[PDB]
Amino acid sequence: GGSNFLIPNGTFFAVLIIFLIVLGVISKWVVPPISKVLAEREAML
Amino acid sequence: MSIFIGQLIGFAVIAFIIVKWVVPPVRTLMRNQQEAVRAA
Amino acid sequence: PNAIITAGALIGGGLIMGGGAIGAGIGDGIAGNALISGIARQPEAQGRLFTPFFITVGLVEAAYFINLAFMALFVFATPGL
Amino acid sequence: PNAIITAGALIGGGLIMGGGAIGAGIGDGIAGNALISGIARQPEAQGRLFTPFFITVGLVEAAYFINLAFMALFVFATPGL
Amino acid sequence: PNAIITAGALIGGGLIMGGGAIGAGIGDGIAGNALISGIARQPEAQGRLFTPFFITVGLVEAAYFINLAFMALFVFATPGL
Amino acid sequence: PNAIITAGALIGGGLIMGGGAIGAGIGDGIAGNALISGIARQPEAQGRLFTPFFITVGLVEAAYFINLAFMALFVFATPG
Amino acid sequence: PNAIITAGALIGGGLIMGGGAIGAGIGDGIAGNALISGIARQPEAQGRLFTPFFITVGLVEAAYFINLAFMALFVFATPGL
Amino acid sequence: LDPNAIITAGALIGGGLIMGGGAIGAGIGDGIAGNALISGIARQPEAQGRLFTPFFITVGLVEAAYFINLAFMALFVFATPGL
Amino acid sequence: PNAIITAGALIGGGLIMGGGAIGAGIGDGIAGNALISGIARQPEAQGRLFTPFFITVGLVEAAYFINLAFMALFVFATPGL
Amino acid sequence: PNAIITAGALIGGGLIMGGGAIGAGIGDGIAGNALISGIARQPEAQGRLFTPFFITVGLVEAAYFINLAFMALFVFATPGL
Amino acid sequence: PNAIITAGALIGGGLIMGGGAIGAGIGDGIAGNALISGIARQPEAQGRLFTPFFITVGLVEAAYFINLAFMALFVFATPGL
Amino acid sequence: TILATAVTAVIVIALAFYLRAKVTSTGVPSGVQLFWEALTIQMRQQIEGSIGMKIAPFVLPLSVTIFVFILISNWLAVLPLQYLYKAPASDINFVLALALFVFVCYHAAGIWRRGIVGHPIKVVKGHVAFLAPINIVEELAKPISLALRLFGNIFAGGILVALIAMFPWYIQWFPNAVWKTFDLFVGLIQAFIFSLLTILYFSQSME
Repeated sequence: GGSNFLIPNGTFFAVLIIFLIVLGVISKWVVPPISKVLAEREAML
Repeated sequence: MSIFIGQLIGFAVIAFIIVKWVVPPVRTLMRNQQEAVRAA
Repeated sequence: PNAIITAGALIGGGLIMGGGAIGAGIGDGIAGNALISGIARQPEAQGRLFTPFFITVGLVEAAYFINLAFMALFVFATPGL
Repeated sequence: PNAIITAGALIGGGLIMGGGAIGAGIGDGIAGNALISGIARQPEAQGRLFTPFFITVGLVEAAYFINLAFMALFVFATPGL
Repeated sequence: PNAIITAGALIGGGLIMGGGAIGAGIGDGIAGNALISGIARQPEAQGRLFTPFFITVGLVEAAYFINLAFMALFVFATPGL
Repeated sequence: PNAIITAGALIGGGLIMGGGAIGAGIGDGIAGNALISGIARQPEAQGRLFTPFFITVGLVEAAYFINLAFMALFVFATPG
Repeated sequence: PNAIITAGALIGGGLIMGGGAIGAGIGDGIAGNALISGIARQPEAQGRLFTPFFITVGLVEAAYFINLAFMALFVFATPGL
Repeated sequence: LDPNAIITAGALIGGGLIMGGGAIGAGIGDGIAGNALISGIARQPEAQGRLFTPFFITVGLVEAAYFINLAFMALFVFATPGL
Repeated sequence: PNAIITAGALIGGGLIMGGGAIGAGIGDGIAGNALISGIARQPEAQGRLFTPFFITVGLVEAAYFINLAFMALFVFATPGL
Repeated sequence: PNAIITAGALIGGGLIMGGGAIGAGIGDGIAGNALISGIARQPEAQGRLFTPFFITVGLVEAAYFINLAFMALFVFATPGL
Repeated sequence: PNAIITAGALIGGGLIMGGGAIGAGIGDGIAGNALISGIARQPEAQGRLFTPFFITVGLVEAAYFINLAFMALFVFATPGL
Repeated sequence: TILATAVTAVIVIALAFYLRAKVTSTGVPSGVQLFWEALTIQMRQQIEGSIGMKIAPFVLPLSVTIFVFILISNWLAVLPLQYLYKAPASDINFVLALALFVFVCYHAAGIWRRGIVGHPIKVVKGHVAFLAPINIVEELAKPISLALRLFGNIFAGGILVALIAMFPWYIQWFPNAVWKTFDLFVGLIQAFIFSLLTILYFSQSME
């Protein structure tokens, strides 16, 4: 019993990779369209 | 499994709580922002 | 031999959680005192004040739960056995 | 061997409840100090102020009852024995 | 064996009551400071101020008496024996 | 053996009274702070004001003397 | 065997004296804080405010000397033994 | 008794003391700084951007003390200095 | 035997002096805070405020010195034995 | 034998660092509150305000470093083994 | 035998200097808070308030250094050996 | 231990595809764009206030992703999978993957900004000369302050939820519900504070 849960395992690189791809995907698809939309919405105001 | 049924009833009570209290205000805020958008 | 180490681990976890609770209670109370005084002074400041309050709470509750997790480490996975 | 572990566990639980009581009492007192100051400042403000007071007291009491649960764990269901 | 366990038990119950007394004294004194300051600020305010002072006192005394009851549980009726 | 219990009892009674004295001293001091200030800014309020002070000080002294009695229980009539 | 009890008595006496000293120091300091603050903004108040300050100082000093007496009880006139 | 046993017990108790004092100081300091920040944002609504700087400086100092204590705690528990 | 009593005595003396120092420092600081703030509110009041400050400092330092003397009694002149 | 000295040394050093941590954190927070309040009520003051704050923080951190250094001495050198 | 004495001595030294560190830190911070506020209220503070601030910091640091010296006395010249 | 994170990844990816196809400036905001946009506006405003957009433009997407990737992973654990899911932040690996990446990014920014030789000196000296000894330690305490915060806050919950399991169901339903209700709000708070602290570290690194 007990596994000394503080010490990192191999899963670290995998979680980092699946965070990095999410970051790239977001930076492309979420942010440009929304910033364009927010700018145009401010012009509407 | 007793644990599963107990935590399931817990999830049901929290779902009811969110449905009544949390849902109407957030939807009201979203509706307010939609109407504000239209305002022009 | 494992016994004395286990007793020491339990006592250490108790000290950890006690200090954490002291700090969490006092800090949460003080932050709440600031919020309540502000809401008593500026009634319409409630909304804008809630955010810094939750930031302070996210600092103090973290100061607490870090010790709580280290307590879990001491008690459930005691080193040195 | 088990007896030493039990004694250590009781000492740990005592430390936990002591620290938790300190924190909870002091935090609730400070929040009450804010509430009384406000309810003296604005007699109309009691309905407004009861809300952040319950919020702060909920945080403090949550820390206290968390310590209480872990104390019961240490005493009656010792993590090791 | 009973001897060591009961010794640890007395130490634990004492830690419980000590932390409880610290918290109660400080929190209730702070509430009284708020009450006294408010009643000096407004010489006709006593009637209403007594109520939330009793509320905060209720919270702090509830914490204190919870700790006291758990002390009684530690000392007279120790587990593990 | 009983000596072990006795030593634990003395330690516990000391912890009890120490915590009680910390709480009671600090609370009585804070109450005196509020009293001195109110008596400073309300020069004549003293007559109405002493009553809340005795009341809050009494609510603190109650915790103190309760801790003291339970300390006497631990020490003089220790279980065991 | 008596030796163990006497050592525990010295430890408990130290605990009680330490707590009493903490409380007395901090309480007398906060009373002095109120006194200095009062005499600053109302320079002639000294002969009025001397009264409640000594009442508070006596209230605290009573607890200090009471704790000293009970430590003398544990140490010199040890219970049990 | 084995010597490692006594030494490890003392080490765990010491680490508990260290982490407890650290947590007390960190919680109380963070709380007082947050009280200052909240009251300042209550009396000066637009000040948020000026106030966030000194708040985070004081919080950085406090957390650095806390995590120094934590590092020495980790040393105590995982290395047992002087074993 | 003598070893046990001496160890308990040293621990008790440390408890005494530590609590005394805590109270002394916190009280001296609380007093100096009022001193500095009062001297900031009405500049010319240096010695006039100094007097109450010396009185408060005397109370707190008297508590500290009494605790010091008791610590000396514990260590150098161990009771019992 | 040496093991008992080592354990006592670890416990002492830990008490040392815990007290130092409490003091450093609380003093730094208390200074930070004054700094934040001054920056809230006097925006242009920051330049002259930062020096006294660093001075107070420096006094506190000096006490903390002395405490840490003596803890290191205790734990790594065992003065008396 | 001497080992137990040394262990008690080291634990006592840790207690004393830890309490002293708590007091020094908290007191220095509480003083600096009044200093900072006063300097926020008036530039004359940076000139004047330094005499009171040095006085208070002196009353605190004297206690810190004296407790440090008594710690050295316990640990390096342990009476009882 | 990984699948729990991969699920949140595929969720946020599908959400971004939904926004991409839906978003329009001609029509209504009723769709999901109110969430992505409600986050983007707050982050834009915070960074513009602190560091200004044009000095540090790239930190907005980073902040919004380190917010949602944490929020979804904390909230999804409320579902009654108690039995298979577990909050991924309960493992040190996930917390480090976020915190050390934030660390290396903002320090690389300090380097790009002030240079490889000057930026270390600026980090060591700090706001005060005698603080510099503690400044060189704060420089490393900052990221641990980001990591251990999440780790503890979510692991206390992952522990308490398994502790409550030792009660029977009828007794169990109350505490489990109360705790998960608490954990929704507390996880949201601890994600927001992580993103805010990231923004602030960048603010004091670019300067």
